[PDB]
Amino acid sequence: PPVIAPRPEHTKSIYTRS
Amino acid sequence: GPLGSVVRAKFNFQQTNEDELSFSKGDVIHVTRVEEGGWWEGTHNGRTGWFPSNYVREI
Repeated sequence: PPVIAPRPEHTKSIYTRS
Repeated sequence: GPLGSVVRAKFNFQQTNEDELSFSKGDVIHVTRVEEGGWWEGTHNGRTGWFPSNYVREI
């Protein structure tokens, strides 16, 4: 599959939990 | 533009974060947020989340 860019900070929120 | 667009997952994507939208190839996704950088946010069926913008294709 295509390369998944790391989540940019500008797309994150406190809900960006891993 | 991609915002508000309906796209189809070209590849399966398994969320790596709780705010990500897992989907399978063929899944129809409604793009609800576009940000440069490789990720869009959208919904598929009853789920919402960010997903790799290069994992979908315009329908």
